[PDB]
Amino acid sequence: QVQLQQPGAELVKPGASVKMSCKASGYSFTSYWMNWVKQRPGRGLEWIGRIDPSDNETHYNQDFKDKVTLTVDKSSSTVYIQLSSLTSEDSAVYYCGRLGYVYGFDYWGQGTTLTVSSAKTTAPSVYPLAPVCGTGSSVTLGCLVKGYFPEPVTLTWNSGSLSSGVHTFPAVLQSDLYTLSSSVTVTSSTWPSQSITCNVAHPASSTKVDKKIEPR
Amino acid sequence: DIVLTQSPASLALSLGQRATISCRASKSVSTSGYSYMYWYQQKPGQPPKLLIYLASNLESGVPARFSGSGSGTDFTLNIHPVEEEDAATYYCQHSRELPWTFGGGTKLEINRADAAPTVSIFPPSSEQLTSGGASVVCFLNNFYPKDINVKWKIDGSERQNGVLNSWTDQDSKDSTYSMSSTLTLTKDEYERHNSYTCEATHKTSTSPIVKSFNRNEC
Amino acid sequence: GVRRTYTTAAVWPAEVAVLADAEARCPAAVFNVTLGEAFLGLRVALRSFLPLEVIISAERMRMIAPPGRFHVYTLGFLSDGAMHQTMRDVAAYVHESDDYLAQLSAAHAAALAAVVQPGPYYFYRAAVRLGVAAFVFSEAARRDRRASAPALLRVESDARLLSRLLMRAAGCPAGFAGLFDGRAERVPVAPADQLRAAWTFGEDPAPRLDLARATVAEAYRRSVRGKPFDQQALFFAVALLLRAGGPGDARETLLRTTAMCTAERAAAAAELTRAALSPTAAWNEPFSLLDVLSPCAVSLRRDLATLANLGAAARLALAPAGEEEDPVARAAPEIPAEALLALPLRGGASFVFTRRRPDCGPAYTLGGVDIANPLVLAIVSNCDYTDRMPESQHLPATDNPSVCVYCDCVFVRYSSAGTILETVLIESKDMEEQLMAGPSFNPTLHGGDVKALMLFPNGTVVDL
Ligand SMILES: *[C@@H]1O[C@H](CO)[C@@H](O[C@@H]2O[C@H](CO)[C@@H](O)[C@H](O)[C@H]2NC(C)=O)[C@H](O)[C@H]1NC(C)=O
Ligand SMILES: *[C@@H]1O[C@H](CO)[C@@H](O[C@@H]2O[C@H](CO)[C@@H](O)[C@H](O)[C@H]2NC(C)=O)[C@H](O)[C@H]1NC(C)=O
Ligand SMILES: *[C@@H]1O[C@H](CO)[C@@H](O[C@@H]2O[C@H](CO)[C@@H](O)[C@H](O)[C@H]2NC(C)=O)[C@H](O)[C@H]1NC(C)=O
Repeated sequence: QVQLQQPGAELVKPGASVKMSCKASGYSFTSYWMNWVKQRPGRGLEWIGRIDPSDNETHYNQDFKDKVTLTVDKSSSTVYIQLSSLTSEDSAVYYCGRLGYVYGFDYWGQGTTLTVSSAKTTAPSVYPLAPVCGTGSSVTLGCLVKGYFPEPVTLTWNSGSLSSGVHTFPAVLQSDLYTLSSSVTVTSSTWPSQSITCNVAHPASSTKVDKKIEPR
Repeated sequence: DIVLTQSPASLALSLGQRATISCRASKSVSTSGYSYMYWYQQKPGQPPKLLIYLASNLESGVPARFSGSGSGTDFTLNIHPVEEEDAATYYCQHSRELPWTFGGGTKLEINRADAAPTVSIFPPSSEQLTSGGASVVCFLNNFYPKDINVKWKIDGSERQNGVLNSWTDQDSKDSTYSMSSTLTLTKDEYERHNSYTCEATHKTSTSPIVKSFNRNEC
Repeated sequence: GVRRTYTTAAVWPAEVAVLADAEARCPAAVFNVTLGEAFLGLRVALRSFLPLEVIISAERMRMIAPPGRFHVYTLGFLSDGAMHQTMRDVAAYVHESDDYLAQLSAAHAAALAAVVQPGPYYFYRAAVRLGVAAFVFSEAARRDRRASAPALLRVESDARLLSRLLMRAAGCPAGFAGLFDGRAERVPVAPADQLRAAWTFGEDPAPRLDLARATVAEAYRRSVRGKPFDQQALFFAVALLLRAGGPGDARETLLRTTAMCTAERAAAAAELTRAALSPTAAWNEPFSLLDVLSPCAVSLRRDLATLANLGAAARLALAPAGEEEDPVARAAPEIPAEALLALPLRGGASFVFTRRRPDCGPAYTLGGVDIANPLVLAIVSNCDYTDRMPESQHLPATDNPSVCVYCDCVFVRYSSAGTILETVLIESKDMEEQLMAGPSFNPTLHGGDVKALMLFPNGTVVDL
């Protein structure tokens, strides 16, 4: 399987530089160009440039020529993008995308969320939300992810095995910290008889926390 | 620079109907028998996925309901019949010459039957109360249409301050919407009151859906 | 004494939960693979040789006693010499790696030895290696069936490919029709496996034609700029184009694979073969027999060697696993057996390089070449008595009026040793531009031992 692996997050101060990475596997690394694509919250897609890992040949979008440098490490199968003199205009998701021989982007990384900010990394508080004391054919449980910085978090239920009946709400920024929540709905025969656990990963703080939902 | 213009910016359709999305290029993207035109699907929190390459070729593993056509400056993406999982944003893209660019996006939404929200209220967790905080969480799940209002009441008085709302994108399985409403108080404020209420008002009922708890009597 | 046949039956003493089986069979050879839960039953036989029957089990059968992970059983008329050998060798193969991809690398290298030097030892060893590769995959896949579902295509297609090449080296028309039966065609196909899948299941080529053409076109554009290209994706693109290319696709494809098979690339394929066939070969870096076959054995460069069997094997491999059987010969029937290299033309014609000049045909004897290794360039068009040599001319214009004069021309480099070094198709104005400048192939860099020709869709000039 073709995989493009990108770190989830980079938190960098205004005026500094950043280097984001894309580790490629599952294909001949030097046989394909690698693209970079910028996406700002709730906006469209901008193509930055591409690099040929075989000989370091680059094509840049002229809007990014002074901002951006693409490099490769053949020995680690890694493509890098470097950005200089960072501003809040640079905060975005940065995708790597492999160029197919048809010249479309056939494989994509998950994207690195770049946050340009002078604020510090804050790991989330993760709270189990169990129902009120006192019951129908189904049960809603929740998970509260409070007071983290920067974006993103990844939330799963039962390590990803519980995927249906799940609503994960987008993060809201309140007083320089993010809060997200998730609900899961199961049958009354399923919970608490079978275990339901909320898992929350915050890549910027390298934290992975599990909270079992226990009856109140 | 080649500018790609998509129309419409947004499309709402019922299951089973035809979605037509246009992409107009400012200059031709066709050269030597090929059109350097690509279509992508993107769902929130995911990278774009290639659907169509070279104007008209379906990518591997893409359902046959998707098709592309066009040449030169004028291009179309068709979806027929539309299904629930087709609710997404769609982008055209060219690789004709520097710079490579994307269209502005077309958001596709599904029109379906009315559905009442399922309402659930959650007192602060004991872990949060230990830390000095108190969030009250209310979920309004699987409703249609997306228009809804939520009201918090504390001991029968409406509370507006400290309320944060969040909304999911249209669900890929049943085409409904969901909403989280979170009331944040200090542990001290929380413990000064007994009755906490979340009320959902939605067109499916003349009467709001009321979920409550008493801080004391479990 | 009354003449009777002595027949022994041996019954495996546990029932097998059968997962997959495959057999290829003709009067010359038989090859059967049976996969079960923690079980491989493999039978290989070549006409006029003793059959080999081997069982690999995770379980050890109770043996009568005086008062690795797997167990190998051999059934047959092996005396102690071959019996001790076979048991030890088969066990060494299965325990070499728990990684099915490393086992598949070893299976490809063993099949390569069998195609290059056909014979009973290499045929039986490669049949065993393919069976152990499929067994190690099946054992890992058994555990997580949802995670393994994307890796099934590679094993299935290679089982079809390797069994076909092995059965032909043994004198049989066909390999396995399928091993993991019904399973692989139901699995979603990843973009990186689209061309391989189209070959494996003999799919309608029409939705994958633009992809195959672009793969070939881009592989060539990279090659000529000194960039590596995906030679495995190239193999499957060529396979599709030679089976159902539009008008002129097969011809354009073979010009490009010939151009990609440089003398240097051909020597790299021979070095890779040597490294794969080494008794100390390691599988840390993955090996596919497609890495030797593409571009060179799917090209019209016939000459290089002790591996002329490679061309015939690749031409056989090109047929899908779902008129002339050879799709390369089908694309250009005018090309003779004595052609060192051919460059297909429009109108059922081709340029052809040979050591000896053709009888009753227009031909050029090439200048500045060793008399013992000569180069004759002829046009083969479906009687001329004249002694021709190529006209010395320089390159005019050198102006760029958006008109490509050297487009569809082939730039050829040859040495005084009588080897065709390079064969560069000038396909774009970009290439025509680089031809006038000072890419890499056509600008000067090499000494006064290399000559250059321009081949037109008509006649021949010697540059400069
Ligand atoms: C292509 O780029 C790389 C990296 O930018 C060059 O290789 C070296 O990079 C390593 C680690 O990344 C350093 O340790 C070296 O000092 C570099 N060595 C040299 C001699 O430059 C690489 O040379 C480039 N190659 C081409 C052909 O352009
Ligand atoms: C490959 O060999 C196996 C084992 O001999 C074949 O499966 C057996 O087939 C016989 C008939 O010849 C059955 O009665 C047995 O029940 C089978 N045994 C098992 C363990 O499956 C299989 O048919 C062969 N495959 C092909 C394609 O010919
Ligand atoms: C076909 O053959 C002729 C033989 O002379 C080629 O030569 C060109 O001939 C014209 C005649 O007016 C000249 O203007 C050009 O300068 C010649 N070119 C070269 C490189 O000598 C001609 O190129 C061939 N045509 C094609 C289309 O292959």
